[PDB]
Amino acid sequence: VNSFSGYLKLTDNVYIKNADIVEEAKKVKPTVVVNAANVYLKHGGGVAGALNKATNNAMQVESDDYIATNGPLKVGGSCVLSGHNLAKHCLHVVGPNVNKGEDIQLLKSAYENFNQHEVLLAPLLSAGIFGADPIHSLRVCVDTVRTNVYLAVFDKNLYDKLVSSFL
Ligand SMILES: OC[C@@H]1C[C@@H]2CCC[C@@H]2N1c1ncnc2[nH]ccc12
Repeated sequence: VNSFSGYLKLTDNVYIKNADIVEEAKKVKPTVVVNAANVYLKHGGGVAGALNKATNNAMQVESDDYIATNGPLKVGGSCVLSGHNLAKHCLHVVGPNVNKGEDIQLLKSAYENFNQHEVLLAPLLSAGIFGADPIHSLRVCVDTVRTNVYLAVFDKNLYDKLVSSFL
């Protein structure tokens, strides 16, 4: 039993809700919140910019130190950093950016990072400003993640479409 509320169950291990991941994180304070990061951990907009804003830029400060030490992430890769006032931890995951010419096959690799955590609050990777199809992304999530994932879908129209076409 966990403190997530109002989610639809999609499969044995995937749950979805029409919600802003930032608001879900503030309310639930989960163990792991996923960020839809880029390789530079430059949290400008979308999921990342909104999460970072909610941390009063502490996420960006921590991220800049991480990059100065370790260099950029790989597309498809991740790192675990603090969750600040939103969660215990933040799993920064880089999906491929199709508007950069990056291979959509790396989306499966991106979701594989979720399997290192028993329970996560997450967005749909590569959706939004990353340019990918959110229905394809939801299917990759369902077919890749085996741990318990609670998906927050920001756009109501998209949520309705994902749920109705899922079977
Ligand atoms: O797939 C990520 C979706 C696509 C949307 C268009 C751009 C970013 C948006 N995303 C969000 N998803 C969940 N919570 C969110 N809070 C703020 C943004 C946001």
